[PDB]
Amino acid sequence: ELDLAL
Amino acid sequence: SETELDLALG
Amino acid sequence: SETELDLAL
Amino acid sequence: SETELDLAL
Amino acid sequence: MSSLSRELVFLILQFLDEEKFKETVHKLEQESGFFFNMKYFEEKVHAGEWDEVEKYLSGFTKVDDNRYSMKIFFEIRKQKYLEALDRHDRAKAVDILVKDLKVFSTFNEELYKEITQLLTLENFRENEQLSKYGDTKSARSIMLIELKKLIEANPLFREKLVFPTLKASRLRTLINQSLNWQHQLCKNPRPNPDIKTLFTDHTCT
Amino acid sequence: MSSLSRELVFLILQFLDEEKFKETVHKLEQESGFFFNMKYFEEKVHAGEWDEVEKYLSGFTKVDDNRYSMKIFFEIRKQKYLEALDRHDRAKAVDILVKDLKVFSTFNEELYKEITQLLTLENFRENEQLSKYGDTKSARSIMLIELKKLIEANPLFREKLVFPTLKASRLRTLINQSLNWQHQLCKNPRPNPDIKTLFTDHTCT
Amino acid sequence: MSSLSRELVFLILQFLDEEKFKETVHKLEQESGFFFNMKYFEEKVHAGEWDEVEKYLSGFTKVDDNRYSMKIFFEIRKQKYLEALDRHDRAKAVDILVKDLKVFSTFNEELYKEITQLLTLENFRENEQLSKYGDTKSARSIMLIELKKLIEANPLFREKLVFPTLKASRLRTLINQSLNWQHQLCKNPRPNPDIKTLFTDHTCTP
Amino acid sequence: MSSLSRELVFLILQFLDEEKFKETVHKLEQESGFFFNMKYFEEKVHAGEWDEVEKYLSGFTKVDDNRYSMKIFFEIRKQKYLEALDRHDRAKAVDILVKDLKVFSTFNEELYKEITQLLTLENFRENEQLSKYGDTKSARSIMLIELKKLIEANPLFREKLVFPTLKASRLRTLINQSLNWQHQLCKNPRPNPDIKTLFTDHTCTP
Ligand SMILES: [Zn+2]
Ligand SMILES: [Zn+2]
Ligand SMILES: [Zn+2]
Ligand SMILES: [Zn+2]
Repeated sequence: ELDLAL
Repeated sequence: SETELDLALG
Repeated sequence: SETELDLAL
Repeated sequence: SETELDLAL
Repeated sequence: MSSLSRELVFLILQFLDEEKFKETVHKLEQESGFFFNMKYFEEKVHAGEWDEVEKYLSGFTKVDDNRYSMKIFFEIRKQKYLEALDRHDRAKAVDILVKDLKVFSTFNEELYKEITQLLTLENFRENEQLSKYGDTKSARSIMLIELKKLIEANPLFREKLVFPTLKASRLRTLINQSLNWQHQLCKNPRPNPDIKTLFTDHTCT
Repeated sequence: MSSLSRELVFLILQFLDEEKFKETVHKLEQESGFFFNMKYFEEKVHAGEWDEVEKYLSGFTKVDDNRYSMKIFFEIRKQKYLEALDRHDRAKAVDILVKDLKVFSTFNEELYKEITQLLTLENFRENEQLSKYGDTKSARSIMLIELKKLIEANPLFREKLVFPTLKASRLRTLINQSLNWQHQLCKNPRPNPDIKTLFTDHTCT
Repeated sequence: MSSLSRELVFLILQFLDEEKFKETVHKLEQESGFFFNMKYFEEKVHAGEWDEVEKYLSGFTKVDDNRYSMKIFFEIRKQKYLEALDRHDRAKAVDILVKDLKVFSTFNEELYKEITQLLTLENFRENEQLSKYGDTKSARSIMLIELKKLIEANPLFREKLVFPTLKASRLRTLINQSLNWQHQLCKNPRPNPDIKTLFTDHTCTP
Repeated sequence: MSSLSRELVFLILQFLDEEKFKETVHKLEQESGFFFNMKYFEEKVHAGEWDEVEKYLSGFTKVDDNRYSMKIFFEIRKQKYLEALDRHDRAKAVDILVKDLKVFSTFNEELYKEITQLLTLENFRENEQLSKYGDTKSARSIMLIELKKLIEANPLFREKLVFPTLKASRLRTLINQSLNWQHQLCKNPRPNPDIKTLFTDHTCTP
């Protein structure tokens, strides 16, 4: 969800 | 005096 | 003779 | 002071 | 209070739109920060105008205000970076990586490192997570759908996304009322008052 | 008196300026083309923001509309070109030469050629017509003076350079009157009511 | 006399070619200036290796030595320039125009101006003199034909275009004779004789 | 006694050096692979001519031939990369990283990544291993001392570092002997015999 990744 | 309306390098 | 030795486009 | 094949900075 | 004046901005927005001053409308949305225009935002993202996208956003939120808005900027700048790689402009890609994406490194180092290493691949589609990115056009569209949701969920945008609905030319209607109030104060009114300006109050005599 | 709309734009301009929406003001000036803001123009010329300068001008005149507006654009793009040469960015200089200055060739073909040939000089000040130039800050200032005269004489700006003069917040003043007109018609009134909104007319009950 | 040492260079050229050291052959050609290799020149021109072309030529003639050699360099640099325009690298095109072509402006002011103005064309083939150019492959070939003629007529190449004709491995043959002459001054050798090195003269005992 | 060809190359090297054909000397060293010229190598490294350094080296070894030569190339391409960062030409720095440094990732994955990440620093001296770095002049000198040792220890260079020592112009001396051997087979001489050419054997006739 709010996670920062590719 | 009349403005310069010309197009040159000046 | 024929080779033109002159520079141009 | 002997072989350094160390591949690094 | 100013919540009334805040409404005035909205009236002006409608007026501007009706006179078809399009750029002025979006500058006012941005600078007032009262209304975020999705349709416009989407249009600019699809066009890849990133400078304007970030400029318009900067009227509403900064990068670190909350996790929603932080992910929003990150996604935008990531896509920016990938497109640079895709046209094989490595000069720009590294410029983006340092100017735009570095701020996110502090919070997660490892992702920044992994993003950095994409520079060295033949095609970033060699990375398995990005293996599915098949178009500039398609990626933008996919990412856009993601952004809409992030924005709608963002607490700072949550009450800013729906334009109030008014009859046409609400401001022109109000202006007209101000003229009626002016004339009703006239001693000696002609039943047909001819109004010279909006700049100073009308009078008769 | 003549256009309700034109007058109303002026009121909005004043409102926007008071609320310090700087960008919105000038987009509206530009898009409406009702008022050309000299102060803004000078500021932007001094800053060398050429893209915006040309954009602002574009709300008023096109490049070939008349000899005045033609010299204005020529001077600006010439200056743009010289600054590029001066910083030795020949990639940009040629780009400017092709994109911006080629249009003037139609008139003085030879002049265009002469300007083109400046590329091959060590320093364009080697050309005797440009021998008095330098540095950038000074050239801009000298040119600005000339631009002002050209603008002031241009038929398309000539009636557009003076802002009407109004009491502060004339727009807010009128808005107030529309509320007075609304409330004075409701029966039967409270002495001092609360305003529900500007979106729909107030009444009492 | 150099009428000798010059011949020695040719023998070395043959040796080098036989040992297939290609790059060394052409550096020796260039630095000695004794032999101009057309086949090599054409090959580099076709490849558009312009830096090597000018470097190789520079072993033989400078730009202003005579009208032939001046047209040679002019034609080469012109093509260099056109290719830069054609790949739309205008930064490089101006660099060529200033570094390489400016030398010609002094005696042709007008031509330099005309060449400069090609920068502003959408496509330089809009110029009526250049209206015939396509494509990089073909332009090079046409220009090369011209270059050959220019070089062949150039007095500075006049004794340099034909390789002497020699038996195979002449230098190796000569060296072998030196060993024979060394040994025929010797003392009581058997017909062995054991030759240790070329580095110092042979002797039989010790 | 072993290789005529090989020995002859050295004589030619000496001749070339005496005639001051500098570039030809080093192409021949390179293409023959018989002699690695330390002095030349150091000179080119100090000057930072990297394309040429790698080119010269390639006459003696490929990048992956052994750990010594692999360290040599690695060091050189590393320095190339650092200098690109240092002049802030990040476009070139990335180009080096992909073309030149990627080959080393196979054996070392993490190190390649670590080197990659130097791109994102204000200054690569922020890395503690590199905190010691510059100037450019000094870094080159440091790295060179190391390279010298790597070359001296490398099995492919180890027997190629010492030039034979010869009387000046040994080749010219030998050439003369061949003329003397040619003439001694003459029946019989001109009073002072006259030699026209090296290209075909001399003989004596009135
Ligand atoms: Zn009235
Ligand atoms: Zn009321
Ligand atoms: Zn003997
Ligand atoms: Zn004889």
